[PDB]
Amino acid sequence: YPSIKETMRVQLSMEGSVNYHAFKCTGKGEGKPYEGTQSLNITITEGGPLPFAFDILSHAFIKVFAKYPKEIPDFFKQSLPGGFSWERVSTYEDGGVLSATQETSLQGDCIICKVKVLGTNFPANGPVMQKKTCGWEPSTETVIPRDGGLLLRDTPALMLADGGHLSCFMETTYKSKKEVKLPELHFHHLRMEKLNISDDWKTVEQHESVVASYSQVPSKLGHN
Amino acid sequence: MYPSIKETMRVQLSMEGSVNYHAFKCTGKGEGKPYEGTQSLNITITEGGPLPFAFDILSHAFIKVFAKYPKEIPDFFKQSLPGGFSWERVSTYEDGGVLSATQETSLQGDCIICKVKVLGTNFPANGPVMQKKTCGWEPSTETVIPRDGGLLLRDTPALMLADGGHLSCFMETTYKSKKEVKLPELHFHHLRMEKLNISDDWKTVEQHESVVASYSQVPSKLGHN
Amino acid sequence: YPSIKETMRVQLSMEGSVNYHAFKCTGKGEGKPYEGTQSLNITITEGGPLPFAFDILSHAFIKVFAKYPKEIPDFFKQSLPGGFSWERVSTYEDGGVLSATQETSLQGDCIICKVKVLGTNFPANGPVMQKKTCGWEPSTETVIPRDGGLLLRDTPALMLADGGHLSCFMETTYKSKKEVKLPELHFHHLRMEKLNISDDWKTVEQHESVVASYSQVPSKLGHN
Amino acid sequence: MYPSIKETMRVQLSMEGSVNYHAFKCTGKGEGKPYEGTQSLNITITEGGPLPFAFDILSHAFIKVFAKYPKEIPDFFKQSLPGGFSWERVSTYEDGGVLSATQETSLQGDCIICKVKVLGTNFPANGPVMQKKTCGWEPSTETVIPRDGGLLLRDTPALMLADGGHLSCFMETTYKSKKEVKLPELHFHHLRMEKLNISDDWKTVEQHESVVASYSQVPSKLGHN
Repeated sequence: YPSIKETMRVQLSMEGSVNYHAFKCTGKGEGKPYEGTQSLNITITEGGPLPFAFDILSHAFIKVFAKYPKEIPDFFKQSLPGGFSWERVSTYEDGGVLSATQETSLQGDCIICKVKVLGTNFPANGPVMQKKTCGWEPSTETVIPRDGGLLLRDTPALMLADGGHLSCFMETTYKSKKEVKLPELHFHHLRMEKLNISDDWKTVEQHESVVASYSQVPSKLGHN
Repeated sequence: MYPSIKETMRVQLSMEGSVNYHAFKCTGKGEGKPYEGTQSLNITITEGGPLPFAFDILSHAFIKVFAKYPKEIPDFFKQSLPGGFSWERVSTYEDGGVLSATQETSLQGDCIICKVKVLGTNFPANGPVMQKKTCGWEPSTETVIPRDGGLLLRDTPALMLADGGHLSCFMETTYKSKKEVKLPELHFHHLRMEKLNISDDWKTVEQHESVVASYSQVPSKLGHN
Repeated sequence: YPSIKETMRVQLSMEGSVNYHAFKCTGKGEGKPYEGTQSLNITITEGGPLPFAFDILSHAFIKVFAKYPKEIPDFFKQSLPGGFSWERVSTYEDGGVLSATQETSLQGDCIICKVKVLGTNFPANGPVMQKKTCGWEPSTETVIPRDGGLLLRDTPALMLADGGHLSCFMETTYKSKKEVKLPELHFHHLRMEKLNISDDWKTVEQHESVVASYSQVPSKLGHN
Repeated sequence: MYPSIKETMRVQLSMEGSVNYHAFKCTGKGEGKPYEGTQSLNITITEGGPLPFAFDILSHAFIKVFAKYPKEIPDFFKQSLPGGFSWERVSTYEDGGVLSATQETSLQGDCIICKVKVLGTNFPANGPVMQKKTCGWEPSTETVIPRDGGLLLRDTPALMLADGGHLSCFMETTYKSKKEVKLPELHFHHLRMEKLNISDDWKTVEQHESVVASYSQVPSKLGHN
């Protein structure tokens, strides 16, 4: 795809608040867009050590890094040169709601990301606010074409310190500055993991691998 | 090995309920391959005449015994079949509709008997469901989560519309076995449920389904499944 | 309104299931439709001891009994002779969902109610399934006119044994068999209370008072 | 009858945020009678030109200090003003849209200062909010619930539409006080919030609100409030 090299650089900035607590973050990283892998070194610049689980911000911290087959239009690689944006509502089973908005642009080999986050109504004595989470499980997101843009839906499961799971629903919208050849309905298979965390809980390395594809299960109706 | 579950198993199903003020009954006669993960069901609407709502909203309610499971992942449904198990579900549509369901699964001979109860409300009067503007479900992936000696299954299936778009719903399904069973770790079901035939008289519909259970095939840096 | 006396009788039948548990209930009672008051003696006829709190069934156990002012059309009293029906989704903050459908008809002075209920996804160790509820608080429901029928919305709070509250969102639809005159948007002010429970826990007396009204806070735009 | 709360108070407000990709900023100057439960706010959109979405979805975010409280019900908001308090809200619209908000309230002299932050997403691009076909909010009743040292307020307000119908949303708002405050028992807020004057350029909006707090009007047979 035009102006997308085998290895790309990432610059990220994030600001916002969760349950009365304001914070700011920055990200330095790289990855292989065609191989579908990426890494991000995240420093928390404002708001000290977070009083809530860092995990609830992980989804917000670039679908450019996604392995796409020849047969399926890659919305994200097409949209990058002209720029694109995404917005998300993440609704947790115990009451928490995390809203996010993001702008993505390209300057040379640098993918610059600007994120705004707003979270409210997280149970004060729940796993998120008490920092009793242990990273997300792998998941698969449904990519739905909707009027010029995309709508992505997922039900990711967050691992808990007690050995259980906290689930949330995700609804993500995508809008491109330029007009792009839309894909048919398909899936993203994700695995997002925290590799390293600094002692003071300020610096955290996050990795992600993404494979895009149609369903693996055969059709009786000749459908994808 | 599962002694009572053969290569081919037969299905006897009964459904009763109502959607948007309209009561109905359905019966199902089917067969499947539990280890291949394939099944077929011949559905006849016995009461409530021709349905005033899209049949597609009943399809998920019409048996996870027919799922291809790998050796390394415990099969809850095959383990639970002899003793009997039940499932319950809330399906929440993006435009207001909510469909509730409860089901009991038991085994008599090689016949898997299913008793389903359905209750749907608040579907918009001029929406695609109540105007029958739906064109079957897309394939989907369901997340299988162990909880409290049972299972919690979560999905975001997409329903194809006559206009060429999609109507999405959220599904949350609970599972309870009568006997204590060995619970699997978190994993996935990859599904494709298709109507092979819809009779012209609105009385009969053949429905097929293939299911594959698996962990994520995307590599882990933490050595996680 | 025709065929509606000062005092009317009630006959009710309920069937359904909550969290895998099938049950049946019957109701015998009376009330004053214009005074907006009613009493119902509920006997649990099938399903032995209920494993869930009886409180979650209380809303499903007759809007005919509502004190209506002259300036607001009474949908329920208009619809009663010809018959009307209602359907409801009650979504609890901790995951439980109770679905209901009901038919209302008149035979003489006897209001006949046929209810079916389907409840799922209630947390196994939550206050509902552990029966740690203590009746509902009073509430106020918003009556919204919508295409020949009604949509009613409420956010009722259920009192808990611990002293806190468990809240749910209610969305109730109404359809009349004969076309009636729809009101403008207004409110119901409700108080539904259990007055008595039998020693064998099979019989419970439930009382309800309802007052319909526009908002009592003054308008600057001359709006109701 | 409350410390630091005069019969008339002034309001200084700042708002910044975004709805459906569109960023904006707003300032507000106003006044009201706290004990009478009435207030007015003169709002100017300083950044983001004329909003491409309905102004109505911001109205709730634009001060519960202005609420008529009876003697027997503890006034959380008047108690919490001198030390300062904060609130946060999720507003979920029936057609998909979600508006998240956070706010900080403090007092300097007779000036109630408000810092608001808004984030709205997933509103239907062709829905009444994004196409600006709303006609102000109906009056409503909010449920005040005491919950762990603070408050939980729940509401289902109805937004009037241009076609003559309604668009409803669910409101869940939390309140946290800086200082420890005497909590009330469960009760209700009866609100009416109206736009009085709007400029032709859609930059300046005058908003008025009246609030009456009370227990339920309906008699009890159990002797409860």
